[PDB]
Amino acid sequence: SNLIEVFVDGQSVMVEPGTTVLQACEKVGMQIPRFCYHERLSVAGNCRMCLVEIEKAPKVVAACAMPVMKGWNILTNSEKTKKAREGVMEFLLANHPLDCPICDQGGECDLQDQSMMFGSDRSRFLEGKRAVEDKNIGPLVKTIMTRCIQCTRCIRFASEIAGVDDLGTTGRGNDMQVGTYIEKMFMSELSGNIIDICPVGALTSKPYAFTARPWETRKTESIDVMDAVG
Amino acid sequence: NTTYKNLQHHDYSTYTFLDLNLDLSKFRMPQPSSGRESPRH
Amino acid sequence: KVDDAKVSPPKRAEMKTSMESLIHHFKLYTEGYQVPPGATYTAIEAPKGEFGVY
Amino acid sequence: KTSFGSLKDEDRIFTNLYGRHDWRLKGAQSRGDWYKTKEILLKGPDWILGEVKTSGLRGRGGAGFPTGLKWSFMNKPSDGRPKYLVVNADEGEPGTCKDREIIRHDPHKLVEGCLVGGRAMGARAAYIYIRGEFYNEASNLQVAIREAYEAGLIGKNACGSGYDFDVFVVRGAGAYICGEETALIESIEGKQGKPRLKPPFPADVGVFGCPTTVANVETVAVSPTICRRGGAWFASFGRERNSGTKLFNISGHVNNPCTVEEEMSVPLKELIEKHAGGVTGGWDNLLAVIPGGSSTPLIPKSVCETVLMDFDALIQAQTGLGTAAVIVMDRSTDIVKAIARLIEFYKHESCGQCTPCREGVDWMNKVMARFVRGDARPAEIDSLWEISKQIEGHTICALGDGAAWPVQGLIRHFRPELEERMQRFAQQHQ
Amino acid sequence: RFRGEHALRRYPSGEERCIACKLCEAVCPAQAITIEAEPRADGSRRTTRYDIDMTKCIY
Amino acid sequence: PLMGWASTADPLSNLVLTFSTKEDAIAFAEKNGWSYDVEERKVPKPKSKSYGANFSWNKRTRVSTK
Amino acid sequence: ALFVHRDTPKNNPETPFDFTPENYKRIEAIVKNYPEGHKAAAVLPVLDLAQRQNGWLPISAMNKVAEILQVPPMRVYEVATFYTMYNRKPVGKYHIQVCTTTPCMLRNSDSILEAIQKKLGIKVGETTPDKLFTLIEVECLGACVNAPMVQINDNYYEDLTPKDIEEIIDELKAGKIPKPGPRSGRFSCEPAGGLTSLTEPPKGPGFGVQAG
Ligand SMILES: Cc1cc2nc3c(=O)[nH]c(=O)nc-3n(C[C@H](O)[C@H](O)[C@H](O)COP(=O)(O)O)c2cc1C
Ligand code: SF4
Ligand code: SF4
Ligand code: SF4
Ligand code: SF4
Ligand code: SF4
Ligand code: FES
Ligand code: FES
Repeated sequence: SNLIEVFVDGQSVMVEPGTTVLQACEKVGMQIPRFCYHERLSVAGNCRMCLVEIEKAPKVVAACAMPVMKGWNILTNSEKTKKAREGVMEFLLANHPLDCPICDQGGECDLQDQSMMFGSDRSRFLEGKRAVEDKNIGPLVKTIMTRCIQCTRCIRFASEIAGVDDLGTTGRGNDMQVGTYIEKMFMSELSGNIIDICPVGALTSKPYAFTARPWETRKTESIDVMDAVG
Repeated sequence: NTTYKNLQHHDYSTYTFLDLNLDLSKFRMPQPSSGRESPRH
Repeated sequence: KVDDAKVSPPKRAEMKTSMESLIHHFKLYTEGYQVPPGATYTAIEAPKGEFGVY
Repeated sequence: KTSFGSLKDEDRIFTNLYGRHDWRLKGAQSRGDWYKTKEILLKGPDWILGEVKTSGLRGRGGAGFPTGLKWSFMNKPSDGRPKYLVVNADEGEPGTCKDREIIRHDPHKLVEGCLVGGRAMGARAAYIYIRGEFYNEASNLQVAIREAYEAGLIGKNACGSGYDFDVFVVRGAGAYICGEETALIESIEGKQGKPRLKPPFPADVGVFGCPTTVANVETVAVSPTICRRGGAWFASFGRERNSGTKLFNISGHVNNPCTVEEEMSVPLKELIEKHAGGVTGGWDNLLAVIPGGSSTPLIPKSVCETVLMDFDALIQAQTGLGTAAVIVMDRSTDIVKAIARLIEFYKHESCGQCTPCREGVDWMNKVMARFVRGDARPAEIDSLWEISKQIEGHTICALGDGAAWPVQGLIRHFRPELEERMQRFAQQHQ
Repeated sequence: RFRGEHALRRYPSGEERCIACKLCEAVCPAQAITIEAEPRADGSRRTTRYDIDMTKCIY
Repeated sequence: PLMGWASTADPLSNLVLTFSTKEDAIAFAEKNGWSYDVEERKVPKPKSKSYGANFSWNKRTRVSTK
Repeated sequence: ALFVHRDTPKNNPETPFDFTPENYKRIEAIVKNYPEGHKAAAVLPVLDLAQRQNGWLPISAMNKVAEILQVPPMRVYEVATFYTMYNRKPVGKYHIQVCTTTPCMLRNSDSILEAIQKKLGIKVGETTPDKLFTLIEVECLGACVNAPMVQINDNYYEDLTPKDIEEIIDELKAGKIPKPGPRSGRFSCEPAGGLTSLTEPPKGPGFGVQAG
């Protein structure tokens, strides 16, 4: 009754039809590394880190938005799977400059954890590393658009859930700037909920900005107050 | 025959395309609709 | 040192001109390199005897 | 079969390369267009599909996928949502011109081709996406559609038959990437030109949410003559799989570069010296050959002495065959400068969805600039081999692979010239 | 390469060399490094408190 | 007040215990005397989102910007 | 090159900008070609209508297009930043485009660049000290079959040489427009050798065609 067989590392599992490869691999416990995907946002194919080699298909296919035909064998630990991941991590670290001390999301970046646990060790490419003039989104959200990896996660959240429609891609090639063309404040509801969506340290909180880092501070359960939602 | 039977486009000015679009707009099937007229109406 | 930027931090010139050097430097001095789950014993010949670490 | 083939007249595909009789619905009717095609449309469109799949019409536009299997995928059972035919006419891959001359001289054969294609798959309208650079010939195509609707044989109750069908023109705005499969579709959607992911197919979800298809100018232009001419006798032109004619054009570097219709099987030496003037400096002067527009690795002299112009021999020569640039470049110039110019082109025209083509075209731009100035050690040329092994098969569209391949052409064939350029700059540094 | 005084540095005709990145606290094995950081109205990030226990320093 | 540190009368605040399953947490907390608050565990809720279902013909889910 | 707005008034809405009701009838034809339901897809033809109305576009043009096509304007800012036709800087009347990538540079485009330079006077990428001579070099226009090519406003020019370039610039100063085709004879894209192509006026539908 609506079941599809996928073989993840030889282990068979039945999956509801119409889902993705990534939901099956997370169902059996594997975390395929990802940037552009998020469970509350519609899928794009930008960030490319989701690659995985299905057997007998020589193109390594994206797994963030792969529909599930019947009877797969999905190998997350083959050779060219690892080579594709090392390659994409080798490409991302060019146009993202050295700021990991003065960054605000140093302790909980995504590039850093995935560059340890999946990436390379010795880079290439001597010159390069373009720079972008900073933006002024609003006085509640501090914005440096040089650390932006153009992951295209903020724009989909804006245009779907926020609907304020003041974020856009501009340009082509290496020169793709994410932001407002027209020098206008993005001051609305849930404008503060972009600083945790932005998976690199390019969008952060204004009054918190340069105080602490995610290892000294300790976590504690608490409740949303001043609201009825909780 | 070895003569350029074009050059009818010798002097098509920059509004001739849009005037011709107006010229060819009629006698046309009604461009089918689907529910809403826009996703934000 | 070793041929691996996931164990020892790289040296100064590459740290000042890379990206991966700064990333591995930063995470290697906050978190530290991960160690696979396992129980080992060894003991070497200290001059006092078998200095064992488990 | 055939003894390697050559040119033949009155079995040519389209008339009026330049300056023939007139430009008129009646002139095309006298030449052989618009001829009794209601009986073509009412014999049964599934017979047209069988005719296409039997004739072996190879697909064009830099893909090489067969036309017949694709349009057999284009026979979905009809829903309330209609189906659209989209004729691409964007003119990319420098060394380009395959359809400019056609769309200026005889657009009526394109109109009848998209009419036959729209009746073939149950489609309802043909959107013709022209590159925006082409105001003159676009207005000529507009006057062609004007005269077609003024004769009234297409439109509604078309060809005297109860089957309505319309033909529209949407202009481009200047991009290589609009010519692709699905960035085309979102360029029609009003969004900025960016492709979509391939396992959700444009034959399934397409123009705004209707199943549609996309074809080249040449395949749609030959498509009425496939119906009204001999099945498998069109396939008498060339080898077994790759069959029919193709517009082999020398655009570039000979005496008087130009365009000719030829068969599939044709010797490249005959193509060069017998159809476009002569070689500048003789056959000994030429350095190398590119086929395939510009999305194809180069071909040296010793390979092209024997390897004739065919798809199977070029894929076994690690190359893909396309249109209009089947050309030589001379020994007197810097092919390193030419390839770096091509990489600057692929930087200037590319979107930035996939991080691989963006970052890799950045690296290859800076590295090929440093190779024109000779500013490296051969670890870097092997590094360029590494990056072109990693970009290949990691993107959405084909522009990433098309940017990866000229690096592999340069490395696989002109290695010692790179070594000597680097040694020249080594002596300049030393 | 002796390890002595615990002195700071400053740029050539420039500013404080520390940018308050807490790595010295993250590697201080008796946690003598205590950092509390604040920025200023200029734009460049800074500190408030940078303290060392000379008891807990172990060199 | 001499430095600006954080001094506390909390010996036990630095403890944390890493367990495999909830049953042994219950058993260990009942064994070692002190009371305990069991808060429950919430799974990532499986949602059905896909590409061609996001870019349809008539549905209002249409990103209009990518 | 400066892909943020950066006002500099004579911009900075509301700039005075409006069309003709005749152009509104053109707009009704343009959104009559498209199917209803996805009405907002005419941003590119409407904005190109604005570009051929006013040769450069201000931001109030984009706001007017947002008024007509009832969408939030950020889509229009995306499209205006994306493509290459929409010259968002204020430039002059006539517009020189020197195309040069792969055949064009090896067919002596540098002599063409030097000819445009030492006759016009101003450096590449810039403009002139009036309107009507804005020079850019560009990538492939499509018409690869001949010399490194010149596009002026909806006009192609092939088979170049510096004396014909001086002719073209002199005729732009005199205002007279040249032909819409190449030079060196050959009224279309021709084999300039010995008629290697088809020669004879063809038969037509008369001979044996398979049931047609
Ligand atoms: C990178 C790229 C560039 C393309 N350039 C062109 C082009 O210049 N002209 C064209 O008509 N089609 C072009 N196409 C589309 C091809 O014709 C492709 O085959 C098309 O999607 C389907 O056409 P077919 O019916 O020949 O298979 C291009 C496709 C890609 C992926
Ligand atoms: S976003 Fe990540 S990689 Fe970039 S500076 Fe911040 S911590 Fe470093
Ligand atoms: S600003 Fe952040 S969320 Fe938006 S594209 Fe850049 S990295 Fe992604
Ligand atoms: S390969 Fe480059 S040009 Fe093609 S879709 Fe990806 S980002 Fe765009
Ligand atoms: S916080 Fe510590 S490690 Fe970082 S710059 Fe300051 S003194 Fe150096
Ligand atoms: S104990 Fe002393 S030398 Fe060691 S890290 Fe701490 S402050 Fe530095
Ligand atoms: S997860 Fe981002 S590309 Fe598939
Ligand atoms: S490259 Fe100059 S016309 Fe195509």
